[PDB]
Parts: sequence; structure tokens; C-alpha cells
Amino acid sequence: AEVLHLCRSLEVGTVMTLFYSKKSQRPERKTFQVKLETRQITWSRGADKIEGSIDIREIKEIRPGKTSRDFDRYQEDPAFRPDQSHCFVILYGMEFRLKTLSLQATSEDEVNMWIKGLTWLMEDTLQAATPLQIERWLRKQFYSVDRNREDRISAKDLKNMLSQVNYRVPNMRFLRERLTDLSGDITYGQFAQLYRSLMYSAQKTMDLPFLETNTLRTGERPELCQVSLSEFQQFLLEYQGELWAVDRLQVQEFMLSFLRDPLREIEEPYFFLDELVTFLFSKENSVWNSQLDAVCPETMNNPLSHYWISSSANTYLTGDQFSSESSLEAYARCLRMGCRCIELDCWDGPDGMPVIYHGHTLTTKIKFSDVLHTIKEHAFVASEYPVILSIEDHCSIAQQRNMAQHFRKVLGDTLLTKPVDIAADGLPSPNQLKRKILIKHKKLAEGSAYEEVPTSVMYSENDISNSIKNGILYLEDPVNHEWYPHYFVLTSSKIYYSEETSSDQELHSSEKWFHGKLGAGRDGRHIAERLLTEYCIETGAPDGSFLVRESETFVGDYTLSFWRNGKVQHCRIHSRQPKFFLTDNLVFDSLYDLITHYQQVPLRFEMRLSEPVPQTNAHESKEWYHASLTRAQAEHMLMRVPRDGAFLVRKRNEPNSYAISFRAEGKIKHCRVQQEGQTVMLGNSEFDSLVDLISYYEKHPLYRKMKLRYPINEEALEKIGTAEPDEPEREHLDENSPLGDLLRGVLDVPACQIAIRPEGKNNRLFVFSISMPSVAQWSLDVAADSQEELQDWVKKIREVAQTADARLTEGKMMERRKKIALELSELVVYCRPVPFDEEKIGTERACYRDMSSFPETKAEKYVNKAKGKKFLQYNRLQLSRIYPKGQRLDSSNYDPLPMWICGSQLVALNFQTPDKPMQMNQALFMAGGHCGYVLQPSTMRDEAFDPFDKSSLRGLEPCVICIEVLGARHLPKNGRGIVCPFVEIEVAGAEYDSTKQKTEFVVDNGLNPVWPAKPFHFQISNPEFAFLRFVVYEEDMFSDQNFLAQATFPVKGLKTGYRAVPLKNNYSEDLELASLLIKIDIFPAK
Ligand SMILES: [Ca+2]
Repeated sequence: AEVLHLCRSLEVGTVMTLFYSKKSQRPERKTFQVKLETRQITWSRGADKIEGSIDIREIKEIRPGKTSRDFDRYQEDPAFRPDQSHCFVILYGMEFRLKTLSLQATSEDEVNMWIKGLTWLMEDTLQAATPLQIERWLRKQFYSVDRNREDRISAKDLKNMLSQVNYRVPNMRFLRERLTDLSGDITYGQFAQLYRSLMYSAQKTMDLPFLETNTLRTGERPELCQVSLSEFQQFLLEYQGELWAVDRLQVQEFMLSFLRDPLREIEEPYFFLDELVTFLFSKENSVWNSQLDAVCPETMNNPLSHYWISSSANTYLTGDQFSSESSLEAYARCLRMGCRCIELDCWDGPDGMPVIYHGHTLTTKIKFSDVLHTIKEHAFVASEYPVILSIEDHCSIAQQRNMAQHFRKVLGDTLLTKPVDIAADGLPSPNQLKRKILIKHKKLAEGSAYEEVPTSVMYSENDISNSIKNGILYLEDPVNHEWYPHYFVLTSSKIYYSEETSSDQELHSSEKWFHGKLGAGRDGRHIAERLLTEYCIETGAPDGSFLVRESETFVGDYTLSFWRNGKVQHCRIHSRQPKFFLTDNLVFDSLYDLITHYQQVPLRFEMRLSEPVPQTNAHESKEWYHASLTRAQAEHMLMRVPRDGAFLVRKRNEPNSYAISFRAEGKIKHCRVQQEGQTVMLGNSEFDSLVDLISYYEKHPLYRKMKLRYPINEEALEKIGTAEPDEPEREHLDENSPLGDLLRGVLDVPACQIAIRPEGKNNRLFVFSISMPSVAQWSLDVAADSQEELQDWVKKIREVAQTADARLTEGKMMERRKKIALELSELVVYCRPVPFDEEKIGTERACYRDMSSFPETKAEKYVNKAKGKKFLQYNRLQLSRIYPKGQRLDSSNYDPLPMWICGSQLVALNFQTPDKPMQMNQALFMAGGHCGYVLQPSTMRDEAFDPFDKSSLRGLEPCVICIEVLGARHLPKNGRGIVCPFVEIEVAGAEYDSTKQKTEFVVDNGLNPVWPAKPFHFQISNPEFAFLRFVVYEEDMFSDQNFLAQATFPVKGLKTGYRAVPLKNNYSEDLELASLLIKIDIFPAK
């Protein structure tokens, strides 16, 4: 069909030029291909050596051109200059930040072919059929663990692969023994057949009212008995309630659509029992009614003040508000996900063009024309409804004319200049503002010059902006004395220092086969087999094994040994300064390559060595070890140190059990790790060696967010810099602080005296240590990286000591600020901020155009029993923007449900933060396919509704919902251990409906678990506004609740009967094959 030809042609491959993301790597030439078996894009180092490839499913957008970071980085040097019609970039990822791949071709036709083929492949693979998706998943999981396509995987490989997909295998020789190698141990067909057999057998305990009633359960393992068409014809009418099942033709079409098989297409379609059970979970059985995913033009004709428009704040950023970078990719992603309100913060630019960055903060600056271009490029790709640009300006006034001119010229007709209806008493409906962009700014008053009227912004409370001077200075480490970075802010009379912030953007010895020292002469000869012969008893070396290490009889050489025909030969490697070579063998530049070379050529005198062997006695030599150690001493050393995170390992009396003692929140915790032969485990998780365990946990969390960081030994305590030795000011809480939760201490400048230290500081040279003469034994040494900064900080601090506070009021009342320009202020026609007056609510003196802004703090004083009712009448006619308080330096969001129910529309969030409010915001907009606009229910638009009074609901029909979860399938992994999942259900809404109920937790099963029956009853008084949320938590060995997957749905558009619930991730991105099965019943008016 003129497309398969294109796909197969693309399968051939082509030679592209890759521009690496990292600056160090030079642009290079590679070979690219598309694999249609698993729908992958694969590039190879050479002709057929693949380097990792990517999945077509994750492709989020394809853009032709060179607008990417790598090209701009390399655009300077005139050696790899790109061309506007010979390069493109691929965007992929499942997070807010999208990874990019920058490619260059040789001709335009080649690029056109590639882009068209990839677009079509992505479109086809997106909406596939469940059996096809399962087949592709099997193919990927099989080949990925198969370096070649020979389709050969051993028993150990199958066991490990099963262990890697959240399913333990305690049944030795589990289930079946079809062949058991009685060359390919498990072919693809055998793999798929066994997969379906297991997925059916392990999930047979769930009892259904119709599946097992068809004279089934006789005992046949394959259960060839196929469900007839008529039984489905009746069932779909009985339980599911699909009226479409009345006609046989529609049912038959459904059968064919789900099946997608030609051989069975021509004879009375049927389902086998396994296929039926799999169909239960399929998206075709999804509880969410896909019919609602469209956008109804009827529900887009109300005044704009009613819709719960999306929003975001601090878009240019991509992380914490203090040191995160700024990029246009954030703007693109936010506009794509379905946002309609974004904020711009402008500052004076060196060349007359502003730069967008956070005021008085270490935020990387970006240009303005580039931001405008990105806005124009990604404005109406995901919708056709207006977007509002709120501008925060701090620039000059000539910069204001420049901004206005650039905006007009670039945006052309898309920018508003006239109002749709001057005489209209309400904001025009969204349909009237299709393909438009609104501009929001402080606006100029009816007078002249800078003017807002009150100017009395009396908040003026501590923050990153209203400070004497901020910056990043290092602090010493009492244990090992490393100058980690910290955040310093100089306030009027106090300073604040935060917790460490690490947030940012040999080979032969480390080799597994490298055993290190073994003995001295004869011991090495005999000990060599002592660590191998006793090891191979586990499984047995296939065609022998090998071991190599430093040679004993030959100093400066390595001895090579290998088991062969009941003999362990001894060899030597001649290391001559540098081309290492064996006896009468080709030279090799390194030992690592010397051994590897033998593993490629088929040395089968030529011996080919098998897989290497891991080592065990590697933890003993390390410092963090104690052969003998009792509890009391354990916690004594653990509490001796002043920092939290210290860890150590100790022996335990019963064999093969060790303990890890660590510190957290000023408390001791002990974790028991068991050992068995060639395995270790603190729980369901499995690790090869204790050294491997610590290394994995040295860079990954173990308990809560703590990370093993300080290895503790008597020497470390002896060299301890200071731990409250010989009253300090560590302090706690102090919530009302500039640094929100990041605060770690406080100090008062007036009582401090400053003395510079132009002396031999440890590896530092810019020090202005602070001393406390009032209380002896205090020295707050602070380092820096330049001479000028040290002087600037010191001078500012000294002024504080003799400041002699004389400011008129708290944080000043502001003064001549920007001299607002006419050009920039002329554009705004809607959404012009003004002060908030309570008396105007409900009167004839309030205009619909004006809005107001709340930093969640003056807002939390309106969402209450006394003010909720009055505040509700305000959002009916006017808008109201709510943004997070300045104290939140982690970008943490806030629960907006009270704000939404109260009627506020533009509830801005922080998209970069994957937290519960963001998930709720994403879920709420499902009604419309993320079009960005959702209409308010009819109940909230009545004169008697009250957000905090059940009886006020009047004549709304209540609802009673009965839920019973049967089981899960394909739960994602978390860390290394096997998840012990429990699914908790929650109803969210008003304060008088919110509730949560949790089930029990299954042990060591996450691939297909089923829970004991326990019907759940829920009651809702306001079905129109509610949210049903399933969260699959895991019960770790520390009795804590971690996050695996979530699924939130509005209650309005839900089906009945037996249903499947697809899962997602914390970022609201669909998972693959993960879902739940439930029985749901609704009893309206009962
Ligand atoms: Ca701002």
C-alpha cells in the first residue's frame, strides 16, 4: 500500500552524522536502521554492532532543522557548520525534560523519507491491538537479552529475566518440562506459549460469574474449549450493559478487531480461555469511557470565567528556584502538555534585548527572540484555544519599546489588539477566541508615567529578591572536610545557611576477573583452584572457565589459568613498556583488551574461554568492616558522629547473616542481610556481593531519602573536625524563613564580628570566617572562589553591623520603579491586574476585565467556612490567579481542590514537580483530550451551593459505589527488590466526601497478583465533582509506603460491571501493559 515499501526501504539503513549531547564527544558518523519487529530505531558502531537504540513508542515529536543545543554549541567553529535542510532532531523521554538526538543527513530526499517513515510508524504503533503489543513486548524482551537473533536463551537467563520483571520463581523447574534440552533451549514460540500458560495458571483462583460457568474447568491445561459467539452476545448485554451487543454484527466486528488474525477471520470468530482472560485487561475493556476523549463544541459556549483553565508558574525554569537552568524546551513541553497560561520574567539586557531569568538569582539567562519564536512555533499544536502570556517586567523603558515591537512583528495577527465585544457583559466564550494569544501586564493607569495607584505591596517579606546579597559559598565537613556548596542569603540583620545541595545539571584492577593478590609463590598456585573448584559446583563451567591475576612466580606479569580436561594450566603475560603480549602471541596495548580479544575469535592450540566469575572476598579489605562488634558499641559509634547518614556493617552470630547499622533523624536503624551461596539479600531483592550491595546503595537510597555517605572508622572519629565538642546554633524548624524547608540554621549579624583570614586555609584562599566574641568557642569559617566576591560579601556584612536601621517601614514601600512605557502597556486588553476590594463582590462597581493575584497566603484566608460562600460569588464573573508562595524554593505545589471548588480558575502549578497536585491537575482535564478547557458542573452555578455544607446540595442525586479489586498485571519495578503491592482506593472531593481505604499486601508477587475478596462500599453526595484514585503502594521491609503507579478518574464518565484500569506514572505518562482488574457497581438514587 505504497507504505510497506517505504518501511522496508528504511529498514535497509543509512549513514548519518550524529552530534553528541555531551560537549566532549566530537560529532561522528554512524549507521542507522529501523527494526519493524519491535518498532525500534537502532544505530550501530560498525556494520552490525548496536549501541543501545531507542523505542518508537517514546518518540514525542520530530522537528526538521537545527534548533537544538548541540548545533548551537558547535555552530561557532566553522568546521561542522550544519545546513537548514540537512539536519533534524528526535525528542524522546517519559519525563518533563525530553532527551534529544541530533542527526545530519546528506540529501533532502533522505531526510524527507526518514521523517515520513518515522511519523507513520509512530502513528501506527501508538494505537495498536493488544495481542500485537504483547507480541512486540515478547520480541523486545527476548532479543534484548539475546545479543544475536539465533533465539537461544538458557535456563539461568530465563530465571534472571523473570526476576527482572517483578515475578519470583520459587518453583524449581517451574510448571512444565516440555523439552529441557532433551541448540535453542527456548525458541520464541515456546517462550510465548509458556508465558501465556503461566499467566493463565497463576491467576486461576479469581472466580467469575460467567467465565467458569460455560461447562469449563474440566482440567485441560490449554483449555481448547473455545467460548461461543452467543455466550458473549448474551454476556455483553447482561453484565457490561453494552447495548451495541444486541446486534450480532457489532459483536462480530468487535471480535475481529480485537483478534486481528487472518486464518481465524473466515470462520465464526471465537476466543480461547486464555485470550478471553487477556481481553479482560485490554484497553478495549478500560473503565474510562473513551467516547468522552473527544471535545464537544456544545460544552464550549459559556463565558470564559466558568472554565477551569489550566495554568503554570515559573515556566522558564526546570528545577529548584535557586540554581536550576532555563531553556525553551520547558516552554515547548508545557505548551504541548495542554497548558494555556504561562509567565515571563524579564530583566534588563546588555544589548537592548531583555534576558529571561530569575531576579537576583543564579539562573542561566536566555534570549527573548528565541522565547518568542518557540512560543509561536508551539502555540496551537495540541489545541486551538487561546493562551495567555503574563509578563513580569523589571527592564528599562527603551527595552519596553523593543519588547513591544518584537512581539508585534513576530506574532503578526495572532496577537490581540481589539476586544471581541466591547458591550458584552461577560468574557467572550472560548469558541470566539480560537487561534489567539492574550497578553497580560501591570497596565498603565489613566494618568501618566509609572502608576498602579496604591503601590502598597506591604508583603515585602524575606525572599531571594529582597535581600542584601545572595550567593553560593562552601562549608567544611566535620568528618572528611570537603567544601560542599551551600546557599547563603544576607537579610537585613540575619543570615541563613541551607543543607548541602548537590543538585547539578584502574580498569584492570576494577575488572571482575581481577582477583588481586592471592598468595606468595606456592600459595598462589594452589589457592588459584581453591576459589574456582568450590565455585563451579553451583552450576558448572560451560566448557571450562578462566581466572587471571598478577603473576607470582614472574614479577611484573599476569598469570592466566583455565580449567580444561580436568587440568588448570598456568601461563604468563609479558608486559613490556606499552604492549602487553602472551607467549608467541600478538601484542595487546592493555590487559583488559588482551583478555577480551580471545573472546571474539572462535578459539575452538586455540582455547576459547567462557564467562568470567564474580568475586566474594572484596568487602573485607575495605575500611567499612568489623569482624567483631556488639550492638552497644555499634550505636555508640553511630551516635558519636554529628551528621546523619553514617553507616557501618557488622557481623552477626548466626552464619550468613550480616547487619547494616545506619543513622537517621537522630536515631539508629539496623537492617539484616542474609547470604546464601553466591547470593545476598536484605529482602526480596537479590545482589551478587556485599561490595556490590554497598556500591549500589552508595549512589541510591536505602532508607527514606537517606544515602549511605559516611563510612565510619575509629580514625574518622579521631580526625573529626568538630561535633559539639568542649551551645551551638544548629536550630530546627523556623518554618517562616526565606528558604522555606531548606533552612538549616540562623545567625544574627549585629552580634557577629568579621575577620578576614589571608592565611593558608586548607585548599582555599578566599575566607571571611565569622567569629562570636560574646560566646567563645565559635568560628563559622566560610570559603569562596574569587577575591572580589569575598570583599563584596564582607563589606555588605559590615554595613549590616553598623546599619542602624532607619528604613521608613518594613522592606520599604517601593518607589519609582520602571516608568511604565506606553507601547508595552497598550497591548493588554484582558487580564489586567488590579488591587482586590471585598466590597466590590456582588456589586455593580466591579468590572469583569480586572483580575487579582494571590500568593496562596492571602488566598488561604478566603477558602474557609466564613469566606468560602462570599468568595464563590467572585469567580462567577471575574478571574483570579493563584501562585505558590515565595518561600517554596523546591517548586513544591499545593493542593488546589479547595481552590477549584471555590470557583477560582487560573490555579497555577509547577509542572516540573511530579507530586500529587500535578497528577490531579492532569487527571481533571481528561474530559476533552487535554484540550485545556473544562466546563464547571451545573451545581456550582446555583445561588444556594456552599462548598462546606452538605445540606446545601439540595436536590442532587447521591451515589453508592461497590468496588472489588481482583488482581493486577505487570506492575513496574522499584529499585531492585520485588514489589509487595497493595492497592489503596481513595475518593477525593469536598471535605465531607474525602476518604481512603486500603487492602492487604501480597508477598513477593507483582506480575499477576490477586487479592482476597473484601467488598468496599463508598458513598458520594456530589458525584458531579469527585475523583476516584487508585494508588499501587508497596510495603517495604521498613513498613513504609513507596510509590509505584497511580490512576485517577473523574466519577462522571465511568462504566459499570467488570472493568480494567490502565496504570500510569507519577508524571502522568502511560505505562506499557500495566493494569488492574476490578468489579464496580453503581446504585444511583440509592
Ligand atoms: Ca515570576
